Amino acid sequence: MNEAIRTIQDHRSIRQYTDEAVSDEHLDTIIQSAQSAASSINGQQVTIISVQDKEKKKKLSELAGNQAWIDQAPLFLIFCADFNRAKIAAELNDAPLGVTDGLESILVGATDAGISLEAATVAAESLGLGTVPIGGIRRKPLEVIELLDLPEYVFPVSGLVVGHPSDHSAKKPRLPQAAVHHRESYNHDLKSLIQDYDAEMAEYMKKRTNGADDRNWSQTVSAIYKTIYYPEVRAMLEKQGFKFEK
Amino acid sequence: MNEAIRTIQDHRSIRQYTDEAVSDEHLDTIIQSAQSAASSINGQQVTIISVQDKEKKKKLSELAGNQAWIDQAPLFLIFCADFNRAKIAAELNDAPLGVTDGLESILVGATDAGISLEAATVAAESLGLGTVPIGGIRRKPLEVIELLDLPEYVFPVSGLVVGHPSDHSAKKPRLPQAAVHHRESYNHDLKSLIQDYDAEMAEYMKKRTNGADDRNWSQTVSAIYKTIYYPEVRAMLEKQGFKFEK
Ligand SMILES: Cc1cc2nc3c(=O)[nH]c(=O)nc-3n(C[C@H](O)[C@H](O)[C@H](O)COP(=O)(O)O)c2cc1C
Ligand SMILES: Cc1cc2nc3c(=O)[nH]c(=O)nc-3n(C[C@H](O)[C@H](O)[C@H](O)COP(=O)(O)O)c2cc1C
Repeated sequence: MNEAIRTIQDHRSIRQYTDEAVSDEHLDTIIQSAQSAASSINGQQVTIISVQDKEKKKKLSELAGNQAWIDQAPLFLIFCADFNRAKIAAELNDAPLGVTDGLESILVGATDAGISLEAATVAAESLGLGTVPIGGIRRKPLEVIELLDLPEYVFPVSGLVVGHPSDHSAKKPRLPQAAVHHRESYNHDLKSLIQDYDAEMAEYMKKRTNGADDRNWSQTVSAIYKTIYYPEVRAMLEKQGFKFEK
Repeated sequence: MNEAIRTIQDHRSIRQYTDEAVSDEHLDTIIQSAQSAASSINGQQVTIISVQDKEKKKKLSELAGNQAWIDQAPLFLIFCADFNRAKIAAELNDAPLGVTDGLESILVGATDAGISLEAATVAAESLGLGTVPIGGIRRKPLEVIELLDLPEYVFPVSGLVVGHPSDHSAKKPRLPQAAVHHRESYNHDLKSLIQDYDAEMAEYMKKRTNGADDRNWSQTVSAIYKTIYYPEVRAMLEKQGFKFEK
């Protein structure tokens, strides 16, 4: 398998970091690789905010749910869906901005930010660094907008903790190929596959905690998806000037 | 510096393919790399449908807006935001599925699908193959759901055209670093950067068409984003059991 494939295949997210600062040469490579990725209609609907200042990064850590790894790492990247450039583009050509009144602008912005994050991940991890995305930036997103001074048509999607690792960690097992990859049409027989994966996941958790926790995949997923954990999501989009087509 | 960064740095979407079929060994590597990528709460909210049958793949091409490259390439991947596994997980633990009644489930599903599309992009491109994501899967989404037999809590995000290229094409220039990468806080002075970017994009389009087309970046973006081009987006999510918190 190629160095590119071995960077993706050997993926492990880390929460343990060193005092070692991320150099500007490393950051520029992470931003250039993220920009190099594909974007819907070459509109490049992703804005990246680099937070290195401890005080600001501490506020971001608390607003994401007091995650120790955010304040631990020297650099915290923030992937925002950006339609402000599309607004400047429309103003330059005396045209209105219609897309932001539909749910498509939300789907375009979120999908593009996921593409940019993964490119930033594969670039950073190939350099020897450790990454962990922070989807928790949508916990208190109105406070995130105020902090990062986000204008109209810009919304925070996910964060990304970039730093030098202190621990190698362990690869979390993934769902069986047959459960994720469906040939030609959708495969509805997935219950047995989820049951077999839960058995493998309970054994993984057991070996990870030294027989302290028996948490399977279905257990830990259903506990958080039991409710609407992030209520301020619609309030965040409606504040930035995004509307929907009922 | 390394093979992973090199694969991303020289990226280009391929729209001209050969009759050469994508092997099972290549497909399995692309799928395994996509699964190897990070997912919000390890929920793995991405489902991948492999379309290799010419007749089905032709229907998907015509629904995406007569995109020739879809019927030309031997494989047409389709990344779907999946909460049906989360529904099976909740049923196995006698728990309700609350997340789907909020906009967070839409943001999680779209961001995670973008990640999995990017992990497949770097894997396929490093193997020598050519790719082109299809955002056109959202043109007639209700027909896509019928075709792929997409159940409740499952929605099409973006397709991916994988095949053996017949031409190298060219790298599309990206926005100036200062316009996409903002240090500490958001930079509101982007108009001048877009204007300079339009001059460099008009020159790019002149050299690629041999002085036939003068299309700049802002003009291309203004025209499409002038309106809500995909109206069946909210009509797709709601049909698939997704609600919004008002
Ligand atoms: C969009 C997104 C959001 C995430 N948010 C968080 C988060 O708030 N906190 C955290 O510690 N990990 C977060 N993660 C990391 C996941 O928990 C992790 O990727 C998953 O458990 C898979 O494990 P692995 O990446 O270590 O192989 C997130 C991942 C993604 C892709
Ligand atoms: C989510 C997404 C959707 C896209 N949808 C389409 C599409 O419907 N048709 C198409 O030909 N290209 C589509 N593309 C490809 C873009 O036009 C292309 O990535 C962009 O012009 C940047 O150029 P490059 O990837 O060749 O460097 C899409 C890309 C992404 C990331």
